Amino acid sequence: GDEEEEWLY
Amino acid sequence: QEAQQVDMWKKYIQWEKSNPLRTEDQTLITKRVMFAYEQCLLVLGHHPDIWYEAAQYLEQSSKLLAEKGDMNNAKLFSDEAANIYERAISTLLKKNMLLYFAYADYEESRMKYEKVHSIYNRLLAIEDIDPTLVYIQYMKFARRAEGIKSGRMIFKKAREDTRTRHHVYVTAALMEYYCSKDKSVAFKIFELGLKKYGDIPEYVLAYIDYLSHLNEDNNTRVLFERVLTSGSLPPEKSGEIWARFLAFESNIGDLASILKVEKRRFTAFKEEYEGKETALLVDRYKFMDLYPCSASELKALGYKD
Repeated sequence: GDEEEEWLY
Repeated sequence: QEAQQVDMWKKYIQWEKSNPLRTEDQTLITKRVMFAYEQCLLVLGHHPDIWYEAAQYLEQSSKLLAEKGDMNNAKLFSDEAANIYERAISTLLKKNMLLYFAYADYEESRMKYEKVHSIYNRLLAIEDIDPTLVYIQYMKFARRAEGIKSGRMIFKKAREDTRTRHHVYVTAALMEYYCSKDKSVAFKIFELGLKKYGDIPEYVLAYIDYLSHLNEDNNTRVLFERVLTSGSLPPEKSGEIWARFLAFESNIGDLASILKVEKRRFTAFKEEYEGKETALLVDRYKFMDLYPCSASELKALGYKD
Protein backbone atom coordinates (compact mmCIF):
# COMPACT_ATOMS: atom_id res chain seq x y z
CA GLY A 1 0.00 0.00 0.00
CA ASP A 2 1.25 3.44 0.96
CA GLU A 3 3.81 1.71 3.22
CA GLU A 4 5.81 0.05 0.44
CA GLU A 5 5.65 3.28 -1.59
CA GLU A 6 6.81 5.30 1.45
CA TRP A 7 9.70 2.90 2.07
CA LEU A 8 10.77 3.12 -1.60
CA TYR A 9 10.58 6.90 -1.91
CA GLN B 1 3.62 -17.71 -51.62
CA GLU B 2 2.58 -15.01 -49.10
CA ALA B 3 6.04 -13.40 -49.02
CA GLN B 4 5.91 -12.95 -52.80
CA GLN B 5 2.50 -11.27 -52.54
CA VAL B 6 3.77 -8.93 -49.83
CA ASP B 7 6.77 -7.96 -51.94
CA MET B 8 4.59 -7.34 -55.02
CA TRP B 9 2.28 -5.13 -53.04
CA LYS B 10 5.05 -3.15 -51.43
CA LYS B 11 6.65 -2.55 -54.85
CA TYR B 12 3.34 -1.36 -56.26
CA ILE B 13 3.01 1.01 -53.27
CA GLN B 14 6.57 2.29 -53.70
CA TRP B 15 5.92 2.96 -57.40
CA GLU B 16 2.86 5.05 -56.53
CA LYS B 17 4.92 6.94 -53.94
CA SER B 18 7.41 7.82 -56.67
CA ASN B 19 4.79 10.13 -58.27
CA PRO B 20 5.06 8.59 -61.76
CA LEU B 21 2.66 11.24 -63.12
CA ARG B 22 4.72 14.14 -61.68
CA THR B 23 1.73 15.71 -59.99
CA GLU B 24 2.50 18.75 -57.95
CA ASP B 25 -0.50 18.26 -55.64
CA GLN B 26 0.81 16.30 -52.62
CA THR B 27 -2.79 15.61 -51.58
CA LEU B 28 -3.33 13.74 -54.85
CA ILE B 29 -0.14 11.72 -54.55
CA THR B 30 -1.17 10.87 -51.01
CA LYS B 31 -4.68 9.84 -52.07
CA ARG B 32 -3.23 7.49 -54.70
CA VAL B 33 -0.65 6.03 -52.32
CA MET B 34 -3.23 5.47 -49.57
CA PHE B 35 -5.55 3.85 -52.10
CA ALA B 36 -2.87 1.31 -52.93
CA TYR B 37 -2.32 0.76 -49.20
CA GLU B 38 -6.05 0.13 -48.70
CA GLN B 39 -6.22 -2.45 -51.46
CA CYS B 40 -3.24 -4.17 -49.97
CA LEU B 41 -4.55 -4.14 -46.37
CA LEU B 42 -7.83 -5.66 -47.54
CA VAL B 43 -5.96 -8.97 -47.99
CA LEU B 44 -2.70 -8.57 -45.97
CA GLY B 45 -4.22 -6.84 -42.93
CA HIS B 46 -2.60 -9.44 -40.68
CA HIS B 47 0.87 -7.94 -41.41
CA PRO B 48 1.66 -5.24 -38.81
CA ASP B 49 4.41 -3.65 -40.92
CA ILE B 50 1.91 -2.61 -43.59
CA TRP B 51 -0.31 -0.80 -41.14
CA TYR B 52 2.74 0.89 -39.66
CA GLU B 53 4.28 1.92 -42.92
CA ALA B 54 0.90 3.27 -44.14
CA ALA B 55 0.42 5.32 -40.96
CA GLN B 56 4.00 6.57 -41.24
CA TYR B 57 3.47 7.61 -44.85
CA LEU B 58 0.33 9.54 -43.91
CA GLU B 59 2.18 11.29 -41.13
CA GLN B 60 5.07 12.20 -43.45
CA SER B 61 2.56 13.63 -45.94
CA SER B 62 0.92 15.61 -43.16
CA LYS B 63 4.29 17.12 -42.24
CA LEU B 64 5.08 18.01 -45.86
CA LEU B 65 1.71 19.74 -46.19
CA ALA B 66 2.33 21.62 -42.91
CA GLU B 67 5.70 22.86 -44.18
CA LYS B 68 4.01 24.29 -47.27
CA GLY B 69 1.49 26.04 -45.03
CA ASP B 70 -1.60 23.95 -45.97
CA MET B 71 -2.68 23.46 -42.35
CA ASN B 72 -6.11 22.02 -43.19
CA ASN B 73 -4.90 19.06 -45.21
CA ALA B 74 -2.10 18.63 -42.64
CA LYS B 75 -4.61 18.27 -39.80
CA LEU B 76 -6.74 15.97 -41.96
CA PHE B 77 -3.86 13.55 -42.75
CA SER B 78 -2.64 13.68 -39.14
CA ASP B 79 -6.06 12.47 -37.86
CA GLU B 80 -6.30 9.88 -40.62
CA ALA B 81 -2.93 8.40 -39.60
CA ALA B 82 -4.27 8.09 -36.06
CA ASN B 83 -7.27 6.26 -37.49
CA ILE B 84 -4.95 3.91 -39.37
CA TYR B 85 -3.49 2.86 -36.06
CA GLU B 86 -6.96 2.53 -34.56
CA ARG B 87 -8.21 0.27 -37.39
CA ALA B 88 -5.04 -1.81 -37.22
CA ILE B 89 -5.52 -2.72 -33.53
CA SER B 90 -9.30 -3.00 -33.87
CA THR B 91 -9.39 -5.96 -36.23
CA LEU B 92 -7.08 -8.84 -37.00
CA LEU B 93 -4.26 -7.56 -34.80
CA LYS B 94 -6.21 -6.76 -31.64
CA LYS B 95 -3.37 -8.05 -29.50
CA ASN B 96 -0.28 -6.75 -31.34
CA MET B 97 1.84 -5.02 -28.75
CA LEU B 98 4.03 -3.39 -31.41
CA LEU B 99 1.14 -1.48 -33.02
CA TYR B 100 -0.34 -0.49 -29.67
CA PHE B 101 3.06 0.98 -28.77
CA ALA B 102 3.47 2.66 -32.15
CA TYR B 103 -0.02 4.18 -31.73
CA ALA B 104 0.82 5.37 -28.25
CA ASP B 105 4.03 7.03 -29.51
CA TYR B 106 2.16 8.68 -32.36
CA GLU B 107 -0.46 10.17 -30.00
CA GLU B 108 2.33 11.13 -27.58
CA SER B 109 4.04 13.01 -30.44
CA ARG B 110 0.77 14.90 -31.00
CA MET B 111 0.62 15.84 -27.28
CA LYS B 112 -2.69 13.95 -26.75
CA TYR B 113 -1.72 12.27 -23.49
CA GLU B 114 -5.23 11.26 -22.49
CA LYS B 115 -5.45 9.13 -25.62
CA VAL B 116 -2.04 7.67 -24.73
CA HIS B 117 -3.34 6.66 -21.28
CA SER B 118 -6.41 5.05 -22.91
CA ILE B 119 -4.28 3.09 -25.42
CA TYR B 120 -1.91 1.59 -22.80
CA ASN B 121 -4.86 0.72 -20.53
CA ARG B 122 -6.81 -0.83 -23.41
CA LEU B 123 -3.88 -3.13 -24.04
CA LEU B 124 -3.50 -3.82 -20.33
CA ALA B 125 -7.18 -4.84 -20.13
CA ILE B 126 -6.65 -7.82 -22.44
CA GLU B 127 -6.33 -10.57 -19.88
CA ASP B 128 -4.23 -13.12 -21.83
CA ILE B 129 -1.29 -10.84 -22.53
CA ASP B 130 2.00 -10.59 -20.73
CA PRO B 131 1.81 -6.94 -19.55
CA THR B 132 5.42 -6.65 -18.39
CA LEU B 133 6.74 -4.93 -21.48
CA VAL B 134 3.51 -2.96 -21.65
CA TYR B 135 4.20 -1.55 -18.12
CA ILE B 136 7.80 -0.84 -19.11
CA GLN B 137 6.80 1.23 -22.13
CA TYR B 138 4.00 2.91 -20.13
CA MET B 139 6.42 3.88 -17.40
CA LYS B 140 8.81 5.26 -20.03
CA PHE B 141 6.06 7.44 -21.47
CA ALA B 142 4.85 8.55 -18.02
CA ARG B 143 8.34 9.48 -16.87
CA ARG B 144 9.47 11.39 -19.94
CA ALA B 145 6.16 13.19 -20.62
CA GLU B 146 4.59 13.74 -17.14
CA GLY B 147 7.49 13.38 -14.65
CA ILE B 148 8.94 11.19 -11.96
CA LYS B 149 5.77 11.03 -9.95
CA SER B 150 3.60 9.77 -12.85
CA GLY B 151 6.30 7.20 -13.58
CA ARG B 152 6.23 5.98 -9.98
CA MET B 153 2.48 5.60 -10.22
CA ILE B 154 2.72 3.44 -13.34
CA PHE B 155 5.37 1.35 -11.54
CA LYS B 156 2.94 0.97 -8.61
CA LYS B 157 0.22 -0.24 -10.95
CA ALA B 158 2.69 -2.75 -12.45
CA ARG B 159 3.63 -4.27 -9.08
CA GLU B 160 -0.07 -4.73 -8.22
CA ASP B 161 -0.67 -6.71 -11.39
CA THR B 162 -0.09 -10.36 -10.60
CA ARG B 163 0.86 -11.06 -14.26
CA THR B 164 3.81 -8.71 -14.20
CA ARG B 165 7.29 -10.29 -14.26
CA HIS B 166 10.54 -9.06 -12.72
CA HIS B 167 11.70 -6.83 -15.58
CA VAL B 168 9.60 -3.81 -14.46
CA TYR B 169 11.56 -3.75 -11.15
CA VAL B 170 14.82 -3.67 -13.15
CA THR B 171 13.42 -0.91 -15.37
CA ALA B 172 12.11 1.18 -12.49
CA ALA B 173 15.41 0.87 -10.61
CA LEU B 174 17.48 1.77 -13.68
CA MET B 175 15.12 4.69 -14.40
CA GLU B 176 15.66 6.10 -10.90
CA TYR B 177 19.43 5.75 -11.31
CA TYR B 178 19.63 7.07 -14.88
CA CYS B 179 17.02 9.84 -14.75
CA SER B 180 16.74 10.95 -11.11
CA LYS B 181 20.38 10.07 -10.40
CA ASP B 182 19.17 8.63 -7.10
CA LYS B 183 21.16 5.55 -6.02
CA SER B 184 19.14 5.09 -2.80
CA VAL B 185 15.82 4.59 -4.54
CA ALA B 186 17.51 2.36 -7.13
CA PHE B 187 18.81 0.23 -4.29
CA LYS B 188 15.44 -0.02 -2.55
CA ILE B 189 13.68 -1.08 -5.74
CA PHE B 190 16.32 -3.66 -6.54
CA GLU B 191 16.00 -4.97 -2.97
CA LEU B 192 12.20 -5.25 -3.08
CA GLY B 193 12.52 -7.01 -6.40
CA LEU B 194 15.16 -9.28 -4.87
CA LYS B 195 12.77 -10.25 -2.10
CA LYS B 196 10.26 -11.25 -4.77
CA TYR B 197 12.41 -12.77 -7.57
CA GLY B 198 15.74 -13.77 -5.90
CA ASP B 199 15.37 -17.19 -7.45
CA ILE B 200 15.41 -15.83 -11.06
CA PRO B 201 18.98 -15.74 -12.44
CA GLU B 202 18.29 -12.92 -14.97
CA TYR B 203 16.96 -10.61 -12.22
CA VAL B 204 19.86 -11.31 -9.86
CA LEU B 205 22.30 -10.71 -12.72
CA ALA B 206 20.64 -7.36 -13.47
CA TYR B 207 21.07 -6.17 -9.88
CA ILE B 208 24.63 -7.51 -9.81
CA ASP B 209 25.36 -5.65 -13.04
CA TYR B 210 23.95 -2.36 -11.71
CA LEU B 211 25.91 -2.56 -8.42
CA SER B 212 29.19 -3.72 -9.97
CA HIS B 213 29.18 -0.66 -12.28
CA LEU B 214 28.69 1.58 -9.26
CA ASN B 215 32.40 0.68 -8.77
CA GLU B 216 32.35 0.13 -5.00
CA ASP B 217 34.25 -3.08 -4.20
CA ASN B 218 32.83 -3.79 -0.78
CA ASN B 219 29.20 -3.34 -1.74
CA THR B 220 29.67 -5.51 -4.83
CA ARG B 221 31.30 -8.36 -2.91
CA VAL B 222 28.63 -8.16 -0.22
CA LEU B 223 25.89 -8.56 -2.83
CA PHE B 224 27.71 -11.46 -4.47
CA GLU B 225 27.98 -13.25 -1.12
CA ARG B 226 24.33 -12.52 -0.26
CA VAL B 227 23.02 -13.93 -3.47
CA LEU B 228 25.27 -16.96 -3.77
CA THR B 229 25.27 -18.10 -0.12
CA SER B 230 21.80 -17.16 1.14
CA GLY B 231 18.91 -16.48 -1.07
CA SER B 232 16.72 -18.57 -3.33
CA LEU B 233 18.73 -18.82 -6.52
CA PRO B 234 18.96 -22.57 -7.22
CA PRO B 235 22.58 -23.62 -6.94
CA GLU B 236 22.27 -25.14 -10.47
CA LYS B 237 21.12 -21.75 -11.84
CA SER B 238 24.05 -19.79 -10.44
CA GLY B 239 26.85 -20.40 -12.98
CA GLU B 240 26.67 -16.95 -14.56
CA ILE B 241 26.72 -15.30 -11.14
CA TRP B 242 29.91 -17.17 -10.22
CA ALA B 243 31.39 -16.08 -13.58
CA ARG B 244 30.67 -12.42 -12.88
CA PHE B 245 32.17 -12.87 -9.39
CA LEU B 246 35.37 -14.32 -10.87
CA ALA B 247 35.57 -11.38 -13.27
CA PHE B 248 35.00 -8.91 -10.42
CA GLU B 249 37.87 -10.51 -8.42
CA SER B 250 40.09 -10.57 -11.52
CA ASN B 251 39.55 -6.81 -11.89
CA ILE B 252 39.92 -5.64 -8.29
CA GLY B 253 41.35 -8.64 -6.37
CA ASP B 254 44.55 -10.61 -6.28
CA LEU B 255 45.42 -14.17 -7.29
CA ALA B 256 44.44 -15.48 -3.86
CA SER B 257 40.89 -14.08 -3.95
CA ILE B 258 40.47 -15.38 -7.51
CA LEU B 259 41.54 -18.89 -6.45
CA LYS B 260 39.25 -18.87 -3.38
CA VAL B 261 36.28 -17.93 -5.59
CA GLU B 262 37.31 -20.46 -8.26
CA LYS B 263 37.38 -23.29 -5.69
CA ARG B 264 34.00 -22.34 -4.18
CA ARG B 265 32.60 -22.41 -7.71
CA PHE B 266 34.03 -25.80 -8.53
CA THR B 267 32.69 -27.23 -5.27
CA ALA B 268 29.24 -25.90 -6.22
CA PHE B 269 29.48 -27.69 -9.54
CA LYS B 270 31.78 -30.61 -8.68
CA GLU B 271 29.74 -33.00 -10.79
CA GLU B 272 29.20 -30.90 -13.90
CA TYR B 273 32.80 -29.75 -14.16
CA GLU B 274 34.53 -33.11 -13.77
CA GLY B 275 37.76 -33.04 -15.80
CA LYS B 276 36.99 -29.46 -16.98
CA GLU B 277 39.47 -27.63 -14.74
CA THR B 278 41.58 -26.53 -17.71
CA ALA B 279 38.53 -25.42 -19.72
CA LEU B 280 37.57 -23.29 -16.69
CA LEU B 281 41.13 -21.91 -16.42
CA VAL B 282 40.71 -20.51 -19.89
CA ASP B 283 38.12 -18.15 -18.41
CA ARG B 284 40.60 -16.86 -15.85
CA TYR B 285 42.53 -15.16 -18.76
CA LYS B 286 40.08 -14.46 -21.59
CA PHE B 287 39.21 -10.81 -22.29
CA MET B 288 36.73 -9.70 -24.93
CA ASP B 289 37.64 -11.71 -28.05
CA LEU B 290 41.21 -12.59 -26.93
CA TYR B 291 41.66 -16.21 -25.83
CA PRO B 292 44.76 -17.99 -24.52
CA CYS B 293 44.12 -20.89 -26.93
CA SER B 294 43.37 -21.60 -30.57
CA ALA B 295 39.92 -22.80 -31.61
CA SER B 296 41.16 -26.40 -31.94
CA GLU B 297 42.83 -26.30 -28.51
CA LEU B 298 39.59 -24.88 -27.10
CA LYS B 299 37.45 -27.65 -28.58
CA ALA B 300 39.85 -30.32 -27.33
CA LEU B 301 39.60 -28.84 -23.81
CA GLY B 302 35.82 -29.12 -23.73
CA TYR B 303 35.49 -25.33 -23.66
CA LYS B 304 31.98 -23.86 -23.96
CA ASP B 305 30.92 -20.28 -24.85
